[PDB]
Amino acid sequence: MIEQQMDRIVKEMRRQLEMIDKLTTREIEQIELLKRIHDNLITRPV
Amino acid sequence: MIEQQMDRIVKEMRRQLEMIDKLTTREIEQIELLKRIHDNLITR
Amino acid sequence: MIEQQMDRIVKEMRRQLEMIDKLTTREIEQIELLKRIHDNLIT
Amino acid sequence: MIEQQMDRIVKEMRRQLEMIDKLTTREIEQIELLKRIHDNLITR
Amino acid sequence: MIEQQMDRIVKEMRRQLEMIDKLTTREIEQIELLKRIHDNL
Repeated sequence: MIEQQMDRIVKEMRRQLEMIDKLTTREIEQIELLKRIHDNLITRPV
Repeated sequence: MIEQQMDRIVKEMRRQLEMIDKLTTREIEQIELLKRIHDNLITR
Repeated sequence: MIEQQMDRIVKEMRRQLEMIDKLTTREIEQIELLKRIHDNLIT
Repeated sequence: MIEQQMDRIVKEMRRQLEMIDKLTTREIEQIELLKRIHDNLITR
Repeated sequence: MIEQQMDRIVKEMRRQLEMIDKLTTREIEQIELLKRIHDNL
């Protein structure tokens, strides 16, 4: 059929996409962390 | 058939690239935080 | 309209790719401030 | 053969994933280096 | 240009394989600019 190779690749791009997805969750976590670090430098003026 | 399959590809190419606009948004959030932290460093 | 459906793919592989550029364009800004942030090693 | 070029696409695609994997591995290392640093400043 | 639109496509997969590859060399600069900050405690 050659849709034989079309189906393997779909599946692929959705993997690529779900990794990106999860990678994004690691980008946002880094914010909650950068924010809690930009704030600790404020309370502790030293 | 083959044509039908290529669209899924197109939608997956848009739902992917779509995902990246979103990610580049976080990247910009971090950079502003970084700068906010650096200025709060010049002082102490 | 199949060879033509690819003409959109090429349009978008190039669109996406031009967006993965900005994400990279930004990655460097972060890596820059971190350099300035580093320096106040003794201050 | 055109069916054959496709194997170049699937391959090059797995060359993407095999990497987007390496990259996400780059990203977590940052989260752990930040969760740890925070906890450093947390004790002053 | 089916078979010819084939390579133009495979091409962008190698040039896009470069963007991610580099975008990665930068991500590594961040992490060692961060460990070069964590241990700094």
